[PDB]
Amino acid sequence: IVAAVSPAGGDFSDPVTTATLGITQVFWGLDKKLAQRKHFPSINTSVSYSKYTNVLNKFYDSNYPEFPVLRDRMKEILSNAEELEQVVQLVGKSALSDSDKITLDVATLIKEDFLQQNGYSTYDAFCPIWKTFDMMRAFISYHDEAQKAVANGANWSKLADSTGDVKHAVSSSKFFEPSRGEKEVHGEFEKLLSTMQERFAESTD
Amino acid sequence: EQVFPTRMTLGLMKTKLKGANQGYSLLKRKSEALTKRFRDITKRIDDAKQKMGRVMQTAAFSLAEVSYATGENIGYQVQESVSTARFKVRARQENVSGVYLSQFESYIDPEINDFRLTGLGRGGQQVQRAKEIYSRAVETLVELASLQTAFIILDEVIKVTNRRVNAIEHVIIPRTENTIAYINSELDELDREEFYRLKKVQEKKQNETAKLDAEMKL
Amino acid sequence: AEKRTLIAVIADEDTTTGLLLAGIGQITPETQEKNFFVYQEGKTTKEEITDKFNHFTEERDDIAILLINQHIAENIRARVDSFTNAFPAILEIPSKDHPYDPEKDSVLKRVRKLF
Repeated sequence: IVAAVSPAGGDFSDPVTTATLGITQVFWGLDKKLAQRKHFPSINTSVSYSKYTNVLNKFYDSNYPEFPVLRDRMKEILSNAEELEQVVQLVGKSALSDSDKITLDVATLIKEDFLQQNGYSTYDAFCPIWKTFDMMRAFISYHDEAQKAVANGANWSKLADSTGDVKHAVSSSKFFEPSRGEKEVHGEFEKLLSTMQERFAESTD
Repeated sequence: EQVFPTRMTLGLMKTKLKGANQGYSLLKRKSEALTKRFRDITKRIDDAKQKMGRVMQTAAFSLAEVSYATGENIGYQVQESVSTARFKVRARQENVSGVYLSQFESYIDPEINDFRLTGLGRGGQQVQRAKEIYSRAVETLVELASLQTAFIILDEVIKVTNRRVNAIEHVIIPRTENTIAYINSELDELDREEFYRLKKVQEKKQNETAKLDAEMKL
Repeated sequence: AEKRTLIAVIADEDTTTGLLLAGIGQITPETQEKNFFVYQEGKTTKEEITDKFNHFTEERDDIAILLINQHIAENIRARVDSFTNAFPAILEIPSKDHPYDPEKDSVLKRVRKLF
């Protein structure tokens, strides 16, 4: 069963929502802000939760061992980005380290590319599990490579100029419509990842 | 003491209170650090200007003395023969603490070598000899100018931040907490009349049922 | 913001000559005009000094540091302290045989207060 509670004005003050939360296992809250900005999937990634993550690892490891750790890393990235945003407004983005800007831009890229999707374009109607896995790998690998590169000493401002190409590549990766090979797409993603590594290595010079 | 939105808006106002507290503390500490760094800039610019006041005089007076020593002051030639500047100015970028500073740097410009003033013989060597000592105060002067600009920028920044903190503390928090109290009072008021109404209906029901079953004993 | 590329001076004859032989004040070939002026104590009118200041500040923005002797700057004290924009640098220096002048420096004057 997939119930659908209706907002009663206040976010959660209504008792029906409290009672449902008391029993329901998976909850997908609503975000006012994203709706105001036409970010159609308005799931708030701060309150929603699901308790079947614990058990689903048994299926995950049989086919895709990397979902748990990668998902946790993405959630940590998003939480860090939002908490930083909490304070950045009161002052301004002037006294920020390279890693801070990296995290902020990565979070923005994920939120505007990974999360967003319109249920009307053919390439975006249904996203298979494997495609989501590969596109997630792309983003997290990009982020960790950038973090490693800056950690060893470099100015991310200069590096970003070179990276713009691969950044656009990963941002456009979603447009790979499924239902073409179901495996050739995986090869394309692997080639993109290898080329990203190569481009960072050469540009890192 | 505000526009009064009474529609279960407590969470929003509490969030505003927390944000106000956080911003207040952060700006307080930022102002502390900026003032601490302002003090040292003041001291160092004072000392640099004071010592330059006499370093320049000794340099220029020695240059004039050597100019007279040859017996032929070269003021006219250096007044008409000079073509291009020996020093160029470049803007220096730096963030002393949080605030980004558009400081100035002593960008020497050796693109033009020492001016071709030597050639008079006795004074040809002495003019360039005293040029170096006369070319020494330029670096101190540009350092002093950079310190002056940094001083002005720091002063205005700290003034702005301090007044903003004072305004926040003395205006925002009272305004929001009074509204908090008002909202709490209204939400406490509603339940009172709701309870009265429920009590009315309950007493009506119990009284009528007791009356109806009273006769049933017979 | 590197439009101000030169340095102007309003100083006595010997100081200006030493400055020129070192060479910072450039006779601008582009304008055929010198941003450095040799001050004649008692001959150059305060109006001319104010005019050259106005040039170097508003019109000839090619000057970064507007140097002037403390004694000479005293004659334009009102002009000196009227202009309080930090983007163009203004430094005051002692004149020929004139010792260090603390009150003649507007920046130092402001420093002493609010301290």
